[PDB]
Amino acid sequence: AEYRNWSKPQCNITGFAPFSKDNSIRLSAGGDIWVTREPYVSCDPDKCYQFALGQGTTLNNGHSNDTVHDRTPYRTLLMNELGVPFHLGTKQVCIAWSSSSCHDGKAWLHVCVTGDDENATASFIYNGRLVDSIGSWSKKILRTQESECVCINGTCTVVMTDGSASGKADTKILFIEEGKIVHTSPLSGSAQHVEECSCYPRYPGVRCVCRDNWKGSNRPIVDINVKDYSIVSSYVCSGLVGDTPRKNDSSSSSHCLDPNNEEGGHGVKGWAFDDGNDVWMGRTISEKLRSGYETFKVIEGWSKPNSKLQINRQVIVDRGNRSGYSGIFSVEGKSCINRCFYVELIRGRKQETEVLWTSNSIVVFCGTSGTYGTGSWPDGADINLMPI
Amino acid sequence: AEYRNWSKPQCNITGFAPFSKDNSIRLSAGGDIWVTREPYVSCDPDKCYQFALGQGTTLNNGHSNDTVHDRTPYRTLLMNELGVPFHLGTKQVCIAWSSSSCHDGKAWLHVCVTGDDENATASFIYNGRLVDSIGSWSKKILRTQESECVCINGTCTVVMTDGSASGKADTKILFIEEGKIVHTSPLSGSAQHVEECSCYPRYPGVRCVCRDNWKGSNRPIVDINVKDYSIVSSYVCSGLVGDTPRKNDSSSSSHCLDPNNEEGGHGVKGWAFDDGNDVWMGRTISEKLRSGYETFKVIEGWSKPNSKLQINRQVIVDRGNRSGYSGIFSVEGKSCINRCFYVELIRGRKQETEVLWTSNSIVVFCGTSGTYGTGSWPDGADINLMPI
Amino acid sequence: AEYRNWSKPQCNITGFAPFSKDNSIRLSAGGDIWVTREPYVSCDPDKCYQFALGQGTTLNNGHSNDTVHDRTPYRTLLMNELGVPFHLGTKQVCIAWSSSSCHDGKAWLHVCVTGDDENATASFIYNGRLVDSIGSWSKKILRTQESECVCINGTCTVVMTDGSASGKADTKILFIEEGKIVHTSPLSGSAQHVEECSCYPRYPGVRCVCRDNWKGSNRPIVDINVKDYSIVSSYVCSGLVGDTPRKNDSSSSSHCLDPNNEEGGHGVKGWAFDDGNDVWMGRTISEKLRSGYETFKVIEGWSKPNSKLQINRQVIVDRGNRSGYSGIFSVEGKSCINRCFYVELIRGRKQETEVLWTSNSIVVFCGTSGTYGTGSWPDGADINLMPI
Amino acid sequence: AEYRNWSKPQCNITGFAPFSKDNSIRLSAGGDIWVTREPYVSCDPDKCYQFALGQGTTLNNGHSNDTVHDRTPYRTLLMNELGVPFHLGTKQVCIAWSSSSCHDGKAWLHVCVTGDDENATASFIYNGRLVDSIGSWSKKILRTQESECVCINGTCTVVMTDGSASGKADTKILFIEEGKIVHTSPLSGSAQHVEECSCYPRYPGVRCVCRDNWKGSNRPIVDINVKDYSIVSSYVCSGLVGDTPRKNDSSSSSHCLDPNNEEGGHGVKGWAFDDGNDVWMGRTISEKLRSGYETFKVIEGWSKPNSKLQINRQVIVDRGNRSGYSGIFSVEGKSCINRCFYVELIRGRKQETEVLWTSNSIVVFCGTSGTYGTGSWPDGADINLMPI
Ligand SMILES: *[C@@H]1O[C@H](CO)[C@@H](O[C@@H]2O[C@H](CO)[C@@H](O[C@@H]3O[C@H](CO[C@H]4O[C@H](CO)[C@@H](O)[C@H](O[C@H]5O[C@H](CO)[C@@H](O)[C@H](O)[C@@H]5O)[C@@H]4O)[C@@H](O)[C@H](O[C@H]4O[C@H](CO)[C@@H](O)[C@H](O)[C@@H]4O[C@H]4O[C@H](CO)[C@@H](O)[C@H](O)[C@@H]4O)[C@@H]3O)[C@H](O)[C@H]2NC(C)=O)[C@H](O)[C@H]1NC(C)=O
Ligand SMILES: *[C@@H]1O[C@H](CO)[C@@H](O[C@@H]2O[C@H](CO)[C@@H](O[C@@H]3O[C@H](CO[C@H]4O[C@H](CO)[C@@H](O)[C@H](O[C@H]5O[C@H](CO)[C@@H](O)[C@H](O)[C@@H]5O)[C@@H]4O)[C@@H](O)[C@H](O[C@H]4O[C@H](CO)[C@@H](O)[C@H](O)[C@@H]4O[C@H]4O[C@H](CO)[C@@H](O)[C@H](O)[C@@H]4O)[C@@H]3O)[C@H](O)[C@H]2NC(C)=O)[C@H](O)[C@H]1NC(C)=O
Ligand SMILES: *[C@@H]1O[C@H](CO)[C@@H](O[C@@H]2O[C@H](CO)[C@@H](O[C@@H]3O[C@H](CO[C@H]4O[C@H](CO)[C@@H](O)[C@H](O[C@H]5O[C@H](CO)[C@@H](O)[C@H](O)[C@@H]5O)[C@@H]4O)[C@@H](O)[C@H](O[C@H]4O[C@H](CO)[C@@H](O)[C@H](O)[C@@H]4O[C@H]4O[C@H](CO)[C@@H](O)[C@H](O)[C@@H]4O)[C@@H]3O)[C@H](O)[C@H]2NC(C)=O)[C@H](O)[C@H]1NC(C)=O
Ligand SMILES: *[C@@H]1O[C@H](CO)[C@@H](O[C@@H]2O[C@H](CO)[C@@H](O[C@@H]3O[C@H](CO[C@H]4O[C@H](CO)[C@@H](O)[C@H](O[C@H]5O[C@H](CO)[C@@H](O)[C@H](O)[C@@H]5O)[C@@H]4O)[C@@H](O)[C@H](O[C@H]4O[C@H](CO)[C@@H](O)[C@H](O)[C@@H]4O[C@H]4O[C@H](CO)[C@@H](O)[C@H](O)[C@@H]4O)[C@@H]3O)[C@H](O)[C@H]2NC(C)=O)[C@H](O)[C@H]1NC(C)=O
Ligand SMILES: *[C@@H]1O[C@H](CO)[C@@H](O[C@@H]2O[C@H](CO)[C@@H](O)[C@H](O)[C@@H]2O)[C@H](O)[C@H]1NC(C)=O
Ligand SMILES: *[C@@H]1O[C@H](CO)[C@@H](O[C@@H]2O[C@H](CO)[C@@H](O)[C@H](O)[C@@H]2O)[C@H](O)[C@H]1NC(C)=O
Ligand SMILES: *[C@@H]1O[C@H](CO)[C@@H](O[C@@H]2O[C@H](CO)[C@@H](O)[C@H](O)[C@@H]2O)[C@H](O)[C@H]1NC(C)=O
Ligand SMILES: *[C@@H]1O[C@H](CO)[C@@H](O[C@@H]2O[C@H](CO)[C@@H](O)[C@H](O)[C@@H]2O)[C@H](O)[C@H]1NC(C)=O
Ligand SMILES: [Ca+2]
Ligand SMILES: [Ca+2]
Ligand SMILES: [Ca+2]
Ligand SMILES: [Ca+2]
Repeated sequence: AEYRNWSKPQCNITGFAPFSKDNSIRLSAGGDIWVTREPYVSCDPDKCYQFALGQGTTLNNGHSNDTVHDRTPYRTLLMNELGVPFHLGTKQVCIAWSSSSCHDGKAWLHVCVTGDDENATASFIYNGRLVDSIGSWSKKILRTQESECVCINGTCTVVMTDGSASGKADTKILFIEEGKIVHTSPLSGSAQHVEECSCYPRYPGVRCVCRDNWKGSNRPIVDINVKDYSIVSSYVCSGLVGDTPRKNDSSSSSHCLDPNNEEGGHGVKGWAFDDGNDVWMGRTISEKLRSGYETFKVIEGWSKPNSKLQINRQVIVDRGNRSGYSGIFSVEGKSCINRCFYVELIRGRKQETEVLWTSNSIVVFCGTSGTYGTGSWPDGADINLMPI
Repeated sequence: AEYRNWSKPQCNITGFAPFSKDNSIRLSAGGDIWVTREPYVSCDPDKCYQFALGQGTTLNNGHSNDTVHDRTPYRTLLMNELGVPFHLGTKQVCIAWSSSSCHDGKAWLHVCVTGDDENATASFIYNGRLVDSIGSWSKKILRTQESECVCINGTCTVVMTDGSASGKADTKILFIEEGKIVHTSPLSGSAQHVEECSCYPRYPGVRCVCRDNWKGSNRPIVDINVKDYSIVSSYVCSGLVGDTPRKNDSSSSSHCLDPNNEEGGHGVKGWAFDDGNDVWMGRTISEKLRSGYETFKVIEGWSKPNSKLQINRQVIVDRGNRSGYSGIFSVEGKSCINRCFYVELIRGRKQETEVLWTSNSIVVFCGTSGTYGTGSWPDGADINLMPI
Repeated sequence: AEYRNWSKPQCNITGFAPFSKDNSIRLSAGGDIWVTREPYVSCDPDKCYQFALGQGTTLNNGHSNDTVHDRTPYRTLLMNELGVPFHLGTKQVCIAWSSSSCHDGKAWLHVCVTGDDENATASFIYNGRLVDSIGSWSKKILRTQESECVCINGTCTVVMTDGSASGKADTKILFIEEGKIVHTSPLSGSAQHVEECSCYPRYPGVRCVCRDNWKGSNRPIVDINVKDYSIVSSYVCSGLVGDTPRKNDSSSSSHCLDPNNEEGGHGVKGWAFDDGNDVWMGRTISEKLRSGYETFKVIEGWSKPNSKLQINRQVIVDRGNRSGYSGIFSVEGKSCINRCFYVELIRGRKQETEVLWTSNSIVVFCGTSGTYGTGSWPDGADINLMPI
Repeated sequence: AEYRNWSKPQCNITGFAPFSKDNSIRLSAGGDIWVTREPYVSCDPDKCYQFALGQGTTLNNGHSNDTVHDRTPYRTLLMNELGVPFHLGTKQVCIAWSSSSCHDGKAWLHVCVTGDDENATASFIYNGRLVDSIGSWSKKILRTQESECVCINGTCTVVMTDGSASGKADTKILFIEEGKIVHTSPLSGSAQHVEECSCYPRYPGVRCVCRDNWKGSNRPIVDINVKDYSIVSSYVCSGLVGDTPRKNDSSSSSHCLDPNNEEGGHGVKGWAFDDGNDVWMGRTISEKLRSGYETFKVIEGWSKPNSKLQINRQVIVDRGNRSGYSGIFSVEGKSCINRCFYVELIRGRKQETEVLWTSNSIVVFCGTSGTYGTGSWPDGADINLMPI
């Protein structure tokens, strides 16, 4: 095995094609299936895996009551091959209420954060063993991407935040070689608040599109140089903005440099990626709620401030159905690197009160250079058929 | 690993011997087992796998109600080693309400169709990654074989249809190398309607026996040249015809060129293969319903129009028990290529109303050059012991 | 990989030590576990597997009612690593109501008999594919060992019977190379009725100890030459006889040549093996019922007619608990070939009427050259805690 | 593969970071999960496995009643990858009510003790086969570590005891090469009673920290030379003592040579390891009960009699929650050998009478040279939501 360098060009993208769906909530009504949230996908050089943060319980289980909360000592990172729902044979890779994972071409890295909110521990596990750890630097919920990290030539990078979710916080970018932290760089640039970054290789470095939970409904961008550890940051130029909540399409804006101060408080994890001067992006269809999911290309939406010229829209989840977090992962083909994304389909409390639990399923799409049609691929469980 | 060429001769066939059975409906009454339909079998160079289209639910689950329908956004292609019933650890390989899979000697190809009836997407997944996609060309339920595709020297071929199920439709043959579509040829020849082809390697090309849903109770044949992409087609010569519904044995006929216009509307997926001038074929024992299953050789039934001289009959499922789709797969031996087949054993609605679900189990037989006896290997579940 | 030749000497044996137990009936009261009977063990060069004939159902399942019967079209051969109980992820290797399996050093052979009692089919599956088949030669329940076959230099041998279970029958020894039957020899010698042979490599050939269901409570021996296909047979010399039913120890006898005509009708599968002039053997502790299980060495019990001088007794299952079939398997060590055995622990009907099903668990011991103590390792389920 | 020698230095330790948690009791309320006790962890050169002694039953099962007892013929050693809870697909490696396992770099050794209390058998299984056995030498519950053994250059060592749990007993150290016992040495030195040793490689030999069940609340140390088979022993010097029960911190003492005679009767399995003149150790937070779990370093606590100067305390399980046995395992990194530990989190009877069963989950931490925060990671099941 050799280290990945991701040195091939990005594949041509005309949109996205269906790749995977796990139906886990429908299965949970007739099977012992983990309660999860914050899923993601990452692939080793041969095959893809799904990940999520368990809640230390199956769904048809009294312990699924009041699983809406994000952080408990029972959450662990689950990992199975993609399309295998999280069943009782699934491996719990580490103790985690926040995580990121990625394969460097030779082995898996996992970054797993657990413990007290004011004094958490992040463990760094590589090739099946603990190699490093850090404690919280700001004593305010050390936390990370909830999607794949990215490794180039054996140096893996991951973005972490510690501090307020509604004010200035302290974000840092770690550089990790065979599980050992070799450098830590502070965030720099124009991004004012960065959470839950969705990162991808853009040789020779790494590019991330994140969540501003404070003043922006436009998404931050963080670029990472893995050779000299420098960082720059700004916001996606597109005037069709990617966060939820957000204003309507006519009222929304971005001009690349600053948070837009438009319904900027709160947010949802999401993604975007550049294609020349254009941007491909996903977002919820609702502007207020995590309902529906659409993708499209904004023409000149990477380079031109406030462009709203979209094309190539696809509905992934219709507006009548629940969505959730979403994130990017990248897959090496014969001659190019493709971009794919997952959508978390959240079910249960607080929004659906017929049940006491909160969980999710996933759906997953990959870039295509071919053609495609239309559809909608929601979670599909009937809340009234579920165990309470 | 090397590409398969399937260049060995067909094995000698004196009939068929038992190979596998999964008992999945009996197990579903005391276990969490997927609801399926449209199963098939395909082998990599070492071992065989069973496949089927899940319904996004287990059987003992409220979501198994009204699983008679063919297309939903929750159907996914399931894949396990042959003889492992579809349990909660089974991988959902792709999103699909129509599919075909095959191994080229180096990796698996999956062709997976999902989305809206009038604007579906087919994804082409090879070696664990999405490589290509197409949209519907006729806006009328793009669909494929529901059994294994066939690859020679790294070029895999698969037959797809789009258009009416009871009128002229548009069938195309795709040629796919490492997941990338390199050519598409239209159907040509005397076959007038082609669905759900059962294809096999017949070096140097591929031969298929299919379902005419419009005017024939005789089965179409499609031959595919993988070098120059040419296509020819006609109908199985045997006057003992392979579709259901069909007329009785004295009234039925075929003369090789045209659909017989004998109870030709509707049909069932099935198979046949040539053995010199003779044909080996399966069919339901009932002429009207998907009940029982028999195989036999028709002497000169490949070459002589309307031959009805059978020999070497075997009952696979007695006339009192349900059958379903059936299809061929091929397995390389030391010196010859063998032909095998599966039978889908459908249980539940609409025919059996004691339950609300529709599902299936499988039984599987392989060609033999040896000897054998008699038996009957039906699904075996007692409908009155099942969850509703 | 190379073919096994089993050319090392037999290990020194001072008795037997515990090796495995699956607890499957206790687990069946809180888990979805197959209903089985006729288990056995066989090892590839690295690790051991347990096998059994399923009944097409789990235990907590309405289909477990009236699973006392030996032959149905739903029975399949199950195979898992040894110590993994038969759960819903277990592979059903073939359709079988009688079977034998063995690994030749390169791949697995399975011999699987199914179909009608008067016209069964045996399939021969090697390296994952069907290679050969035969039909019944006497039209009276073609059947085989229910324990491992044995392969030397790529030639595997298996003993099969067809004909009366209470009169002269037709036994044959098949010689199978990479799944293909290359020769069939009739039984020859002084054994008058041979069923369910427990065979082991005794380089340069194979030795079997079997069940006489007609006139002997002493067990037949069949010796097989794999080079020239010749066969000889007789009966274990020990006057402590191995079958059940049998007379008491003072009344029982054997003089090596003939069935003893002592409670000879009926029987149970079992085993013995030679150690110089001595014999190591197992048997039920009860003389009438399949209750308890003991092993011991009879001094000069291989060579001296009617020797009853035992030593080195061990209780494996106390007399108060149920046993069942038992059989031998052999395991290659660094410098010697060891002998091991399993015991089927049968629970349920007809003897235990609190439940409607019949099933079993297993316990497994291996020869030792070391020391050991005493114990009893019965099934352990409480019949009153079981699903009906 | 090569034999492990463990010749690298011990890693620098600043404390411990979270590594794994299985949540098995919470899962048992909605899933078929084994009833266990006496767990441990051991790693092959690539990945870690969890082990425990099953009780021959799942938890939601009538057979889980009265599983408080330590020894039955149904207990077997379970083994899965670390973080996979013990589910129905888990392999039962051997019959055992006491065990130890370890990987020599090429294959696994298991030491498995079962049978009658007064005449037990220990089986020695290596690379999947039984290689050796011994019987009890003192006829009083032959027993072993309940945590990993240690192998250097192909010689594995394991500590065993036979005799009184409250008086002088006979402890022996066995040296085992590819499963064969090559030497047995008696305990020698100042340790007066030794049970349940937690051993680790300390090149060129092995060091163990154990449980004195008779007169010490300070833990014994046993050092083993694997070249010449010599043994020495004494007690951990730290005046902060590691057993439970124990006196309070001001009253407790140790002076390295003798059991302290301070609440010395009874005990719990636990661990400690040297770091220069300092000692890292775990213990329950309660002095009387198996409640809470803490680690810390005692400065000069390896070399200076009765040192009580602690630093670097961490709570692993808060004082309000149950703990249990604990033990060490060692993991090879790129340049150093790390020390890790597990804690058994016992639930059920006798202490918790709402249920009839006794079982456990695990939590696992590894040494770090980095930084970390605070937390508490208890079992987390609600006893009132459990099956009885
Ligand atoms: C079968 O499946 C296929 C594949 O999924 C579907 O095709 C997709 O259809 C969607 C929806 O129409 C297309 O996305 C939309 O693209 C619009 C921009 O393209 C049009 O305008 C440009 C500029 O004039 C033209 O160049 C284009 O022409 C070319 O493409 C068409 C096919 O679309 C060919 O027919 C032509 O020959 C040309 O080659 C197009 O005419 C874009 O405006 C649109 O976004 C608006 O609409 C969506 C709802 O659809 C809103 O959510 C969104 O907010 C936008 O609305 C704002 O903007 C409009 C316009 O200014 C205002 O009117 C609104 O008020 C609001 O301000 C969306 O992105 C997609 O490109 C196309 N894919 C491909 C590969 O062709 C088939 O439709 C489907 N068939 C069925 C029956 O299911
Ligand atoms: C144990 O298992 C074995 C293996 O499964 C069974 O053997 C199989 O038996 C079936 C059923 O008999 C055989 O298939 C049938 O083959 C018929 C053609 O062969 C006969 O005719 C030709 C031409 O005269 C002869 O050459 C043959 O002779 C040779 O073979 C036999 C053994 O069969 C030997 O004994 C001889 O020495 C020769 O070597 C045969 O005599 C074929 O007609 C038949 O199909 C009709 O019948 C089936 C029902 O069985 C109908 O479904 C079907 O529609 C056909 O009926 C139409 O045609 C007939 C005849 O014209 C009309 O009368 C009807 O009205 C209707 O128009 C079927 O294909 C099979 O070949 C054979 N397998 C082998 C390898 O031998 C054993 O029977 C079984 N024993 C038991 C007790 O279970
Ligand atoms: C801890 O575990 C160990 C290991 O499992 C147990 O040791 C085993 O114990 C059994 C039962 O005693 C032994 O098997 C029996 O062997 C009897 C033959 O050996 C004795 O006689 C010969 C000939 O005189 C002597 O050479 C032997 O002496 C040597 O061995 C002993 C140890 O046993 C040493 O102490 C000596 O120093 C010598 O080295 C023995 O004295 C054999 O007769 C016996 O079979 C009869 O009894 C069983 C019930 O146990 C019946 O089921 C069976 O039918 C036989 O009974 C018939 O025969 C007798 C005698 O003629 C008649 O009296 C009866 O009426 C009837 O006709 C059995 O095979 C086994 O060898 C031994 N294993 C080893 C390795 O030592 C320990 O006992 C156990 N301790 C506890 C407390 O649990
Ligand atoms: C976020 O997480 C981190 C990491 O887990 C937490 O930091 C850990 O905190 C614990 C608890 O304080 C530390 O362990 C304790 O260490 C005590 C010894 O160190 C102090 O004394 C020595 C000698 O004077 C000084 O050198 C030290 O100074 C250095 O370290 C501190 C940080 O701790 C820096 O701030 C300094 O600049 C220096 O670099 C320390 O001052 C040790 O006494 C203590 O053990 C007593 O207390 C525990 C309860 O905490 C009792 O269970 C135990 O029995 C001991 O109590 C006996 O002894 C004391 C003192 O004699 C008596 O008063 C008692 O009555 C009784 O006799 C414990 O081992 C740990 O070292 C530290 N880890 C690291 C890496 O820093 C943060 O606190 C946490 N923050 C939050 C808010 O959650
Ligand atoms: C769902 O989980 C809730 C949060 O844990 C449980 O509420 C707790 O209940 C106890 C008892 O009233 C309180 O002491 C504690 O303050 C907390 O609110 C709740 O009981 C549990 N069950 C249901 C059905 O809601
Ligand atoms: C089985 O599934 C049916 C098809 O989904 C359910 O019918 C639906 O029921 C709702 C309520 O009456 C309708 O609004 C909808 O039109 C559709 O017919 C059916 O309820 C469900 N259950 C049963 C027991 O049949
Ligand atoms: C257990 O299985 C029996 C054997 O299949 C069932 O008996 C059958 O029952 C039907 C109905 O009376 C008969 O027509 C048939 O002859 C056969 O005896 C039996 O019902 C089933 N259940 C129980 C509880 O015994
Ligand atoms: C839990 O398991 C106990 C120990 O096995 C059972 O007690 C046994 O019960 C039988 C019947 O009274 C006695 O003969 C035997 O002496 C022993 O005490 C107990 O019944 C079982 N169930 C419960 C609910 O405790
Ligand atoms: Ca925001
Ligand atoms: Ca038709
Ligand atoms: Ca007999
Ligand atoms: Ca003590």
